[PDB]
Amino acid sequence: DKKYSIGLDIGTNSVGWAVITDEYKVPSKKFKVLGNTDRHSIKKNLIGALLFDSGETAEATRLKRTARRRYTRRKNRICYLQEIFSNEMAKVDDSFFHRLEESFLVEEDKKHERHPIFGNIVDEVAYHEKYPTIYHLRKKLVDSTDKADLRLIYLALAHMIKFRGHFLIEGDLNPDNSDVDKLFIQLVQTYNQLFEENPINASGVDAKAILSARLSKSRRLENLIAQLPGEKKNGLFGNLIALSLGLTPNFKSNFDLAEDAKLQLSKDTYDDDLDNLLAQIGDQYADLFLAAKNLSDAILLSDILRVNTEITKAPLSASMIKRYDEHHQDLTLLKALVRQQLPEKYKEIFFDQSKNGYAGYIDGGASQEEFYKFIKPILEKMDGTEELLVKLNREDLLRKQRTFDNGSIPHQIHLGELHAILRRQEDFYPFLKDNREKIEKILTFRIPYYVGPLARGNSRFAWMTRKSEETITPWNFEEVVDKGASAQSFIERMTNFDKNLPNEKVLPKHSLLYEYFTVYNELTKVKYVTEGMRKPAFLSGEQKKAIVDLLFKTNRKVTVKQLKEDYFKKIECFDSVEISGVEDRFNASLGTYHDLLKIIKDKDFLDNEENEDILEDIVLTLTLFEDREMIEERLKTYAHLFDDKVMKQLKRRRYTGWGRLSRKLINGIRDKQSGKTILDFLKSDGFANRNFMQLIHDDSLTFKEDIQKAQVSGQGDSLHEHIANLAGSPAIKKGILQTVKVVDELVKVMGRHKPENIVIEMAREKNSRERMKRIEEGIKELGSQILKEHPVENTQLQNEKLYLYYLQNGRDMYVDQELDINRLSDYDVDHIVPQSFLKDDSIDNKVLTRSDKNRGKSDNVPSEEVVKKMKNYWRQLLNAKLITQRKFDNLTKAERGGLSELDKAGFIKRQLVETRQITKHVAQILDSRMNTKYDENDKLIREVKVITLKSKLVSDFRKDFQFYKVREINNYHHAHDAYLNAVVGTALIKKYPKLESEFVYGDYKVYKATAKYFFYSNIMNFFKTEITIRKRPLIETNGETGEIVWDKGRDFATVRKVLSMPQVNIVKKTEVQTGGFSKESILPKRNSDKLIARKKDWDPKKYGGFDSPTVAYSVLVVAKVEKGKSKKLKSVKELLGITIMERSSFEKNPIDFLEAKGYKEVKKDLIIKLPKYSLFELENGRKRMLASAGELQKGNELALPSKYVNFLYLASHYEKLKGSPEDNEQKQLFVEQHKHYLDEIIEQISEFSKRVILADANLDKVLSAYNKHRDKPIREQAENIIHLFTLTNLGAPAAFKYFDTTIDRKRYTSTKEVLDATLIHQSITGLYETRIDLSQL
RNA sequence: CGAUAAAGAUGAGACGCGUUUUAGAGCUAGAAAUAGCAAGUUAAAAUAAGGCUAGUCCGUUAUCAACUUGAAAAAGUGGCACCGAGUCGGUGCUU
DNA sequence: TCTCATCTTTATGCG
DNA sequence: GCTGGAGTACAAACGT
DNA sequence: ACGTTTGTACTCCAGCG
Repeated sequence: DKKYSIGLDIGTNSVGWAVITDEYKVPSKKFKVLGNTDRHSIKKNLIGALLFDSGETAEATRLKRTARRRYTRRKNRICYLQEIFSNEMAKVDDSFFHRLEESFLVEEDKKHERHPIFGNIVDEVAYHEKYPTIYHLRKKLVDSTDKADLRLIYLALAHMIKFRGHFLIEGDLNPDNSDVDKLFIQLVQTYNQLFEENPINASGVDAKAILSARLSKSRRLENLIAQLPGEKKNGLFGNLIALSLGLTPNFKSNFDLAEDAKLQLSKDTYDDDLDNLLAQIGDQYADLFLAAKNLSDAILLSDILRVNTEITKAPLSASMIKRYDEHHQDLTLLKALVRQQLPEKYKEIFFDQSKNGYAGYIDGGASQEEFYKFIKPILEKMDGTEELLVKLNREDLLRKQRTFDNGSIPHQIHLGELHAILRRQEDFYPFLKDNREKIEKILTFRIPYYVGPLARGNSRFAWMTRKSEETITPWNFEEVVDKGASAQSFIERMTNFDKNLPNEKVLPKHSLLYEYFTVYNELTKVKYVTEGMRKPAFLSGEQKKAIVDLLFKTNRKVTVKQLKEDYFKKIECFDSVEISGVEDRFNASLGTYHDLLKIIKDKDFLDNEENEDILEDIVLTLTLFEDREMIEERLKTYAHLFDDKVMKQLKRRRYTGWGRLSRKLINGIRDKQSGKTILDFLKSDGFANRNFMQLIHDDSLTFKEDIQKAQVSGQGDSLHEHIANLAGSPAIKKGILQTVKVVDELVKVMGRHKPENIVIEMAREKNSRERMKRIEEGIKELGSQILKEHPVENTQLQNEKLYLYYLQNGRDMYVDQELDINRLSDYDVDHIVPQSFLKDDSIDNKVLTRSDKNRGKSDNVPSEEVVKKMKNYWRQLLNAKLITQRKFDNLTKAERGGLSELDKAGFIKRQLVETRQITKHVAQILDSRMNTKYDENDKLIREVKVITLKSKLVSDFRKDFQFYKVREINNYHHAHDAYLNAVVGTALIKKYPKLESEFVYGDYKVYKATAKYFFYSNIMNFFKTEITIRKRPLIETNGETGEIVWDKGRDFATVRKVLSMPQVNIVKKTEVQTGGFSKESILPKRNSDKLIARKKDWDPKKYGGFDSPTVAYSVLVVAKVEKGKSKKLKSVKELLGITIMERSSFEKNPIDFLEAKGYKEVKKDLIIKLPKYSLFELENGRKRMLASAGELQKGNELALPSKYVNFLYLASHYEKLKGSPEDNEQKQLFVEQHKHYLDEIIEQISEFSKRVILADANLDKVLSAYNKHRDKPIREQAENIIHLFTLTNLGAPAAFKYFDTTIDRKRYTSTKEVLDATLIHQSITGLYETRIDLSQL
């Protein structure tokens, strides 16, 4: 019955907890120990931390699942092609598909001849000599007209089907036009034939170099416009050019039609939008857009084809043949020149596969970039190569055909080649003539993304209904799958359900019922006064209907002047009224009513009371689907109510948005007595005209009881399900769930007593590829040449200053000067908004500068002169995706107002109050689980108080008060942070019961800039004895009520004793592994038993396979094995690692699995399931953790005394120095006077290593390296000792560095010692324990 | 209040590689060892073993100390106080 | 590497 | 980058 | 006694865009 408190520190991979009393003391209790050990009771402290691995997102699993689906569908495509070809294939060569199936087999396992295509050596050699690549065969079958073998036709068609390319370009692509300059001249000719007043002159323009350039699309348009004499990118020619490159232009202002008419060629809606545009202006511009389409094809095809198209119908195959021919000729020339000029480095280039030469390029694993990097110095140190260097700098030297540039190849090229093959060979075999559309559909059947996995009720990711039960093929997909219902389910399964009625789906944001609801809701707020009335009054329902009918149906946006004039003056004959309750402009509007009035061109139809469900279905259709024909098939039902042009304008109309209020709420639920819905109470309420937010909270109305009945239904969810519903990363969700479980166990431990204080706090918590992509895109967008000035590497970007040099254009900001790369030390990183106001160390806030004083003022946002001068550079960098919109606003805030003292006071308060939403959610969960009972009038009795703090409080309490934290010593700092959070939170709510609404989650009512500035600058000043000098008393009082909120005489020793306290329950969370079976690398054949078979009948010694499996859990077994030739039963005890592949078979029957492994007469009751991170105690406190069935981890925590921790923090200069010169001078003097503490810390590390960290050679190397560097300054020695604490850390072993000397990790390949040790089962807090003595087994 | 921008989460539809085994008869001089020379660019198949519900589906996310009750979700199980502190110990009281 | 959809949260100015 | 698996070279406890 | 397996040191590798 003792009052206490709980402090929490929640992180992504660590949760800390502590129980404190009223006097800020951590209790200790005797906890009973279960098991067969001699120990029965252990004294443990109520402070500790839980450590776990970080939670992972489902993105990797989703990508793997999508890859599996794609592989299955590609195999099905090949199966469909084989099914088409099989009837004639059996007549030509019946074993052909069988030979192709068994190609991945050795000669001993093949049931047929080893030659896949022809089945004999001579024909295979002749085929490979005639067609060295498949593209030679594809070009031959497109071009030649003689009869070919059916095998060759199938091989070409299957190569096109298997590798069909992308579907990014929708429509038709014609490869017959490939000259950029010719169609650019044609476009200019058409423009001059149409426009005669201002013709475009484009003679002497290098069209091919400009339009097919390697920089960005927008910069390509800008470079064409800059060359163009007297033309504008917003002009008609500029719009046509931008449309040709594919950047979407706006044709509104060019033609003055008052609709956008945006045209994008890659979209299938372009044809209908161009039909609309032809209806707008006429058909005289159609040839102009046809020329623009042809020039767009010329741009998008000249990058990939790079070959003549007038001599063949297969430009891509001709391009690949050109690549093969150039590779052959330059290979011959390079071999000749190497043999002539450098004959010693011929074996390295052409025979050594380990090097990055041609042998490494072809046989080895070297890529194209690595081969160029190897061979370019060879060509430079040689004087007979110019064309090879020219091709190498053009990335066209010794090219392969299956490269990484094939990702930009459209499916139209492969489709055209397939169609050409089908057209050439249909007259000879009639079955391709009868099945031409079948094979073309097989190539061009992409499942719509709104129709998910074609499932039959056994999938969690499927939204798809079948019109008939039938096997879906590419040819009957349209007839079997109901596509409209599938797309409706696609949108509706991720749309929200409104909170008041959890089983009801929300309306679209642009619904007529929703806008009627909002308009009437705002109209209830309107109140009027005019002469003769003794009191303000509200508009009756007949009046409000009349106001909607005039003002909201006419205006689109009503203002109070309009309603006053027309309704009060024109109708009600009140010449002068004062209007209240609304702004000058109204917020609510009949937006979709006005859009439908514009489209339908009828007004009575939309006004009608009983047609409104039709228009709700109309706007539902316009919100759900984005594909044109889906929208078409839905308005075929309602088309006969409208005109065909009207229905087309409906077809092109869009609404993008969903509300958060359902339909049955607005007009479905009604009161028991009145029978009027909430919309009707907004329409007419007698005199009162009361509105929504109270109507869901009104005691007299039955809306509140129906809403609470709806919320109660379903009983909410479980704790895990409520946790997964939340926002944020899954790792923080794991942290919160472990926090809640820790709180529940802590409540159970104390004797089911709940504390009237819970203080929580939350941490704020690959990239390099994003960095390279961002810098490349920036230099392409703005035309920057910084990469061409000096190119750099990828691992070099990890340093902040080098990245910040390359991110900006070689300059520093606020001044127009270039700066140089070599001067690393003399340049510094600056923050745009100063560090004193806000904390933001990201690149979004940081700037690298050479002189920070040119910012105008030292502590403010950059001066308005700097804004007015650098604004053009800021705008052009914003358009180049190198700064953010937030960065733009932060730079341009000076012209927009700068920093007000209100804004500075906000940037002072923001470090103290936690406004993060996830912390509010955690506080709500803990408040709901702790405070449960209700009292009279149904109010929640807040027996447990949940306080939320930010890390600034605890960090300042550590920094000001010599409670320093060093993270590299041990994980005790997590529990220490939790304890300090508890102390600070309870002290703050004891001293200031007025800041409860700011610091406590709850329903409270307690709440200019300068007083706020001093308040939130000085909230922690009651902890320190001297202010600034002000001498506050040693014993602090709450004020207006007498309690001891802080006692500087004795509480300080209590906090220091809790921080200097050796036993802290550090628990590493025991987990069973979830993940993939093995490493994803397929390694070649070798005679090892550690290789895993890729299929059942693929022996790894003959086919290769996977190597390194992941152990799910280790299993302890006591059994007898066969030993010697006599096969004698020898008793053994062992750990066997059950992998994820083996886990299902093991849990199905452990005895059969162990008998298959070799162990005999195993005991089912003696099998102990040991997951990863299980704890074993051996002797002298040496505790080991289980990493696998062959490797152990170190689990032991070095309880280094707090004086050494403080000395290490002050000596190493953590976070540089931020304090008064007297204070840091005194700290430096203290560090100087205690240099023997280094030797004492080395003694502590050596003794703790010799007791539990059995690494003799590593410790000897550590001591030798320490003795080498005793003359170094104390700061460097302290930093290197902080590095030295990696040896004694709890967890997996890792390498660390002492100055220049490095020490590799001491690892274990044996787990034999823990088999005769005490196995410890630890609860989540670690207080409740179970010890199993494994030596008794 | 809508709005703008960015980030994150979730789900679907697609590409291009990469790896692996096989196919693409390597020649000459030697007893072999090996040396010299020729050639190299492509294709098939697999791309988590696999499973049953047999779908052009699913299989790498989240949850997970021990014991007991369990169909599971989960529920239940473990005195207190004081003096101390090198991973927790001792003393007293009581069930 | 690309296309599409939904949701939430934070930062940016109005009132 | 992390840290567990795998290979190699070799000396040392250890069982037939 | 001699084999032999085990304990130790050291190196290398990890599917991507």
